[PDB]
Amino acid sequence: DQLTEEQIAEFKEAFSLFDKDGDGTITTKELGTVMRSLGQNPTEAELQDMINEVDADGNGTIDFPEFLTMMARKMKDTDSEEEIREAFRVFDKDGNGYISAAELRHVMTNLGEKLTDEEVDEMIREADIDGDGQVNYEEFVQMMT
Amino acid sequence: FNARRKLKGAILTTMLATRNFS
Ligand SMILES: [Ca+2]
Ligand SMILES: [Ca+2]
Ligand SMILES: [Ca+2]
Ligand SMILES: [Ca+2]
Ligand SMILES: [Zn+2]
Ligand SMILES: [Zn+2]
Ligand SMILES: [Zn+2]
Ligand SMILES: [Zn+2]
Ligand SMILES: [Zn+2]
Repeated sequence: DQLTEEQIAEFKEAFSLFDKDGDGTITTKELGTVMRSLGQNPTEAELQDMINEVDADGNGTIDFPEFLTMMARKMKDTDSEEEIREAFRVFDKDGNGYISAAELRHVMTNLGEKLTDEEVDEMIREADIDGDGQVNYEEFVQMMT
Repeated sequence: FNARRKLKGAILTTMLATRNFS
């Protein structure tokens, strides 16, 4: 409906995952790193277009205001149910339809986040509604809706 | 430690990466 305060915080965490040197901006290099580590393989050419399309001022990098404007649009995405499924498949590395703690540790490590085994088990607990000890599709959708 | 913010931020980052930063 509106951009609530916690959502802004979530968006801030997303931003910081891109903004690897923590200098307030996302470069093509930083964007390239992240996408590579999430198994995407774009080209320098494609990356440059990706920056440009949401660089609505035109200085070659992305700051949080610009990021937020995009994230705001993405909040009313028609292709949203499908975008979430796609992200699920990135996390669910064995395609068995549940995200284990090991799987979550792998992605988080790939994003360059250094977590303790308790910090990981805490994130799983956050989403694990049925108490089985891992996040299934429905729980993932629930959390992100 | 905000486990939910950390997780949802990471999954949002994954959603961005799979749709060419959009
Ligand atoms: Ca940066
Ligand atoms: Ca800019
Ligand atoms: Ca799995
Ligand atoms: Ca579960
Ligand atoms: Zn594009
Ligand atoms: Zn979309
Ligand atoms: Zn489909
Ligand atoms: Zn453990
Ligand atoms: Zn704790």
